[PDB]
Amino acid sequence: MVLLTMIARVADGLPLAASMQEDDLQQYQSQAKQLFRKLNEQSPTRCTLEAGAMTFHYIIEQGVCYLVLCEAAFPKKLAFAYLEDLHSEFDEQHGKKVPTVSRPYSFIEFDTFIQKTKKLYIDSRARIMVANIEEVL
Amino acid sequence: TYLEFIQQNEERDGVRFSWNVWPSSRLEATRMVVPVAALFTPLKERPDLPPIQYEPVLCSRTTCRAVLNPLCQVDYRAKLWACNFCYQRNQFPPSYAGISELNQPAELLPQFSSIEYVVLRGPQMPLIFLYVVDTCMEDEDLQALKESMQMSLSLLPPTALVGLITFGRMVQVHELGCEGISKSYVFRGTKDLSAKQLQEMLGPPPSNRFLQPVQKIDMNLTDLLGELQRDPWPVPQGKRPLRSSGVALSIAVGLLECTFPNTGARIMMFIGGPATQGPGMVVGDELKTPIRSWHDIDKDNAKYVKKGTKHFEALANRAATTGHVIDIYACALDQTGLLEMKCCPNLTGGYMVMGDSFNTSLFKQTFQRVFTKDMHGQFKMGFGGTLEIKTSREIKISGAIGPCVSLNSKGPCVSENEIGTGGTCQWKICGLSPTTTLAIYFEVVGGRGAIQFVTQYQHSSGQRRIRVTTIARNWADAQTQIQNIAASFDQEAAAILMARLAIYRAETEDVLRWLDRQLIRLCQKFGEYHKDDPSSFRFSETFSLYPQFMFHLRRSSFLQVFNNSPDESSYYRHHFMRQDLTQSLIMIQPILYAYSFSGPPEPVLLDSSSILADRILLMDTFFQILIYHGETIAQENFRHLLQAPVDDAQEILHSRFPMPRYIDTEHGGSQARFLLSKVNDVSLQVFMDHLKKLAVSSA
Amino acid sequence: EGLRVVNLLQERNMLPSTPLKPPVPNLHEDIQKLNCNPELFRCTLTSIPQTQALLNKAKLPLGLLLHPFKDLVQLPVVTSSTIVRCRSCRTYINPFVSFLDQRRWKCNLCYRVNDVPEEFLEPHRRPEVQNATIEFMAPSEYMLRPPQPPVYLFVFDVSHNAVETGYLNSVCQSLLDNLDLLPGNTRTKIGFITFDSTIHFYGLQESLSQPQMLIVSDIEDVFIPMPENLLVNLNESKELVQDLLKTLPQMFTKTLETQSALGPALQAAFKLMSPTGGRMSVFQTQLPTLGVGALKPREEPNHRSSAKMTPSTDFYKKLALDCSGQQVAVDLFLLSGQYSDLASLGCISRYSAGSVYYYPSYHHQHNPVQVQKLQKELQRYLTRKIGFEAVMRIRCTKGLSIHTFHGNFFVRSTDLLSLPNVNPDAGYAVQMSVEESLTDTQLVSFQSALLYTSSKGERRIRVHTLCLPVVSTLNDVFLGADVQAISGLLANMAVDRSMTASLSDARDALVNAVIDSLSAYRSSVPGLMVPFSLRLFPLFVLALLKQKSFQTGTNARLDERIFAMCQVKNQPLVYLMLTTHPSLYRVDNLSDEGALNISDRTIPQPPILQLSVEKLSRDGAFLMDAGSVLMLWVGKNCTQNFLSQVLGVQNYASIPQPMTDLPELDTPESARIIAFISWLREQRPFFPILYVIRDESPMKANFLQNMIEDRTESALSYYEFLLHIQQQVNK
Ligand SMILES: [Zn+2]
Ligand SMILES: [Zn+2]
Repeated sequence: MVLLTMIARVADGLPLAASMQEDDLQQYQSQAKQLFRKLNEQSPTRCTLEAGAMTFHYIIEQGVCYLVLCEAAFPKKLAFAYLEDLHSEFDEQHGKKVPTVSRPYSFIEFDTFIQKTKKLYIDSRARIMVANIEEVL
Repeated sequence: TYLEFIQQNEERDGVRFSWNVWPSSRLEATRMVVPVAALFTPLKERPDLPPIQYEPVLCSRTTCRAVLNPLCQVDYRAKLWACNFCYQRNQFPPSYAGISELNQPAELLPQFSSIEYVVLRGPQMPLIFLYVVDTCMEDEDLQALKESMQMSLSLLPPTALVGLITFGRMVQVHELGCEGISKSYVFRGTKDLSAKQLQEMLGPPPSNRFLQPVQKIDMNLTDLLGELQRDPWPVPQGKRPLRSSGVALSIAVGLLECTFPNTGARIMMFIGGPATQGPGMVVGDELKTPIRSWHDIDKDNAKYVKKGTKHFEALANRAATTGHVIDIYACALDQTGLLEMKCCPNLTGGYMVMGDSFNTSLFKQTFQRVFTKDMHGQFKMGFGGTLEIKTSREIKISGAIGPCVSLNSKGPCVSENEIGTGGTCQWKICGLSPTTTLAIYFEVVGGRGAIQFVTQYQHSSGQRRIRVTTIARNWADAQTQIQNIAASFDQEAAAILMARLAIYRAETEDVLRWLDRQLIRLCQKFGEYHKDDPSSFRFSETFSLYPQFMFHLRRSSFLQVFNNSPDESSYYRHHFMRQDLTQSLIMIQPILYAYSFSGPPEPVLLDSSSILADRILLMDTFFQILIYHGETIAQENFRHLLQAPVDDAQEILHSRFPMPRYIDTEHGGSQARFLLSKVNDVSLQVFMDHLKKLAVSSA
Repeated sequence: EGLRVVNLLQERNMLPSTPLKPPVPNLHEDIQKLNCNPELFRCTLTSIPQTQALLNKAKLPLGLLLHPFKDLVQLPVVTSSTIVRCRSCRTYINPFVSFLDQRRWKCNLCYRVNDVPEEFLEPHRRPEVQNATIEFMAPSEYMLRPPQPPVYLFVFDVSHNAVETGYLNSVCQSLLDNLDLLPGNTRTKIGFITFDSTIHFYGLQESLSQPQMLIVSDIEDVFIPMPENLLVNLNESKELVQDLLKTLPQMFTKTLETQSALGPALQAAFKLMSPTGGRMSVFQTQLPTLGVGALKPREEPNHRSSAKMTPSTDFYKKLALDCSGQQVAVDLFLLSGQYSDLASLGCISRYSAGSVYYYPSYHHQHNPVQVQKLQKELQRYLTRKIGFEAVMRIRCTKGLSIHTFHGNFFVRSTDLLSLPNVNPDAGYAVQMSVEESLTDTQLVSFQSALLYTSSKGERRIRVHTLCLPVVSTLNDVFLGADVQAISGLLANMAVDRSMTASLSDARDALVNAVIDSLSAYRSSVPGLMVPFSLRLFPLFVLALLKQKSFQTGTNARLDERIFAMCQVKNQPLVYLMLTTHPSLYRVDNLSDEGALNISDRTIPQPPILQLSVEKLSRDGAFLMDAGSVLMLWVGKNCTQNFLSQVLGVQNYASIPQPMTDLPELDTPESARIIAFISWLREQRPFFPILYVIRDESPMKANFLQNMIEDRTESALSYYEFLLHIQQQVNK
């Protein structure tokens, strides 16, 4: 039911924007970056991975991957809605510059929207494919 | 008329005994079937009696010290009076020097039995109100609640002090109107604090930074209360919010306990859900698991109940000891945890309001009655009352049942055999109104036995007052012993008094079994019959109804708890142990009126037989007012009818404190079930026959 | 120039009239011209001793001093999609590599040969080889997490004493004035916490009528009272925090809070930042006495007490390491009027790569000088650049090993300095030794690398590289001696010596450094003979010995000495020198031998005078540049022209007691002195206040405490000291 969001350019896996808060990130972060690497033009546009008490959820659009982690318990239904909101906003705002940048996190400032939107999904009072992540990796 | 008698004595002395004539012998005292008891209402209202602004006048004898009353034998010649309780003879006080026959002191006239004096000497303490607010509930619910509290603030005395404590995951004690910033002290609602701890952690008329005079603080508080927002902590999927209700309450108690101990104060708590983070925890934050049910408690599948109960029970006494009142207003769709918190308002004279949402006429209206005033613009409430009862040497007190605490005071008036809160001649009643009713159980160990009720309490005005009622009942005549006793019976008064003992035992665990062996006993000692001949059994007009009241009481929801939530059960009992005779009866045996073209409104039996299709019924369950429309009427004349019950309803649907829930249903409707369950072992007819078969047989 | 010997007993006027200049490594022309800037990186011995044996004979310390994040005038920024770094030791392809196979380059630190990639292409023309100082753009793998945003959490002590000092007011003012100038983009977050016996958090939501002070009184078990609005977005909440900065000073005017639970407060400050890390400014005014971290009072020494320092607890050291592990640095602002056990409090900043600031007996009305000082120091602090969650490593050619580090940071594994924050005013020093004889090479290099996150959320690496020659002759080791650098490295060493042993041992080791080196010199060559490079070695060491850090006989207080050592440990060589040996110029008769090149301004260049009252004059006025301040001492028999035309007074007697600064009068004389002063403070980024209060009787003649050549009742004169060394040298 918790957080971990990363947006990365599919081709090389160049990190575009992320968001994390702890008070480990370490492990699941590697996996996330493992996935980005593997993801290509032949990969599923919308998939769900199972990694124990955890569950990865992602979508891809215009060569950009929106990945999210959280306790499996979290609504898979709510997970993608969360990603969709990010997409449109992001594509609308930076969709056309993505294929030109080369620095890691050249959109850290997308940090704000991610978190203001992240909260609208992690509070019950405000209201595809599945594979063991261990595989794809 | 023994009835005019019962009537006038309750009207004048707000009391009603189980028997108005008592056993003059030891061989009858012991064989009393229904205990000598009184349903006592210390602060009942009446025809504007005269306040006595002069010291009451006490008896000169360390032990006795009763108050000068109409029973006292006077001697205007010698300016002397003999106490009726210990015969001790008294000298009149200086202010009574000019005492005369054709102009004597009020307390001596038989009319001023039951009279109230005022004691002015110390400078009265300002009243204290402490709002303790839950912030874990829906917005529409919180907005309603906020408005309701802002309203109560406009009614409060300019002198009164106010404090605000909001809570959710953490607990916040607000330091009022600190200019430019507005601050509060945050505490984890995860661990209890005594009050000595709390006192260290936190720091002409008196007032703290946390309790300020309404007149100086009302605009700030009104505004703060206006900005209050739901608990800032998110609530994840499938979880309940983290509500620290237990520590919030304890901090509230601690706050006052170290600021103003021993003076009228009102801790009004508002709950939007159960406590989900002990101490005082009621259930877990996993929605998967439901709050406990009576079934669950019976099958030992409710792990928080006892520990949670114990916590609020300790708090209840801490507050009751210090002399503070605990109010609980709980509104939500699920249960709140009343069963665990019941004692707080039960032991103190605190209120217990319950409903579905603060955003309703029900709560909003019930909440403002709390602050209803009298012919002087003052609250109909008293604080820190001390109830002390004086008896003739022949009478002893077994105990009391009602909102009170024992001041554990020893004296010959105390009986070995204790009932309810017993083993005392003094009880404390932290919060009371003109409705508060305690049951007092006595025991016997020319005529006339005497009991004196002395109630000291803090008035809304701030004035200290002493209410005094001295009643006197005839000692049975040796040559007419049981015949008189039988004549002096108050079937209603006794039914409620017998019910008090039953529920008290139930709430403090068969009980129906004890209730029956006494019904059967009473039936045999005062009934009429031929042994082994059921048909022969009859009962005086004096006892005829006791059986029915019993029928209803043993099938009521006061003893048959399942099919109700523990919270609903604790709520019902709470109110029944406070009410006066009349209301008590309405609870146990709802009144039912019939409305049809064929004759004006008429009261009819609580029997299925009374549910006519071409008739509109009005059922008054003290807790709910229900109107029924038989199949036919379910569709200027037809109107007068359709609204005849609606009109009468409004009237009572206001005087009553806990506004009763209103209901409009009809044959077929789902809500019709409430009528069908109060109507009708099995039915009364069968119940009666079985009672007769046992009445006429062996004793 | 000169390979000449000097007799310190005859010269006695050795100090030069113009600024001293750092030595020039004896390197081929082409190499030297690409060498790193000495202001950024430098060595105590420009001529590295080929063997430890040779190094030991010289009796001079080997080590480097660096100012790695200093504000540069022009910085090359390589955006290389690939960073060229030797495959063995990971050294950055620098200007001193050795290009051979014009597609293969030999690492100048571990000699491995590397294959230049088909991206680096004339590969020797590439920028990374033409600049000793250069900034790279770190790739996706040079960060453990998304670049953290800029987070500023201010922590004010609002006790009774604190309220009486009136510091809170100007701090809030400074902040208001510089809100827009804080390093950072739209991701910036700002916070606030006040405290006394309890911790005071402050929530800031646009939906509420005013901020909310959330108090946690549970001193023994702190926690964060809310999850969303304590650390707020500065951009979005500009208005909200501005009111709080205007409201804060007024919230405690009538306080009775005599105690301060700085310990618990810092723990709360820590929990609140743990999640993102950033900068924690802490403003404390008195000894901590409530709750964990409480310190006992100590009785201040006197000129009498001998040399009989260390932390009285480790709480602040542990807490610092905790902050450090969360990318949280702590800056200490102590404005205490009494002992506060800074020897302990300093640890919070020393081990978290922060910095401590000291304003002794600060008062809004009473101490005008501390006030203006704090003002200008806060100006710098608030508007200077900053790097976040960074680390630095110092590499140096096989054979040379670094063994001791000096500065504010946390040393993980040897070489890998943890820097929760990296400021442009921090200085570092290192001590090395020859682990393996340098017979192979004739050149060795040093490369420091700063990996950090910018205020604009970009991971960068700043790299400096230093190349020096190796020699095998004692005389050569001496010919390259950098007297100031050695002085600096010795100071740091002396500070550690104290904490480890005592002030006495510290002072002795210092004195022993001059003796053992000049003695070693003599054994290899009547009066006191030293090589040209060391003619100022006894003078600077003596100055060091009289400084408030190691001086003894003085009436100096506890925290003063500690703060003096804190500065030695954290400041760049330049300011150590400016502080220890202030530059003294006569200024009541400036002229035209100046640098009147600066188009329209002239700017006199008066000669530097040696620190002795034998140089002052009651007929003139003298200005002393102590680096951080510029005390202007006036003479009693001072000239009239200087009084009216420069001071704006008619006679000595009416020269306003505390004079915070000179007036700008329409006089050619004023224009001249104002020109000299402005040129001095333009040579630094930390605007130094200037007070003339130094009268011949203002009871602020601590101007004299800097005349380190004269003798004092409890300290030797420069001449005595020379006499004492010569007696030891040829014992
Ligand atoms: Zn008496
Ligand atoms: Zn290498």
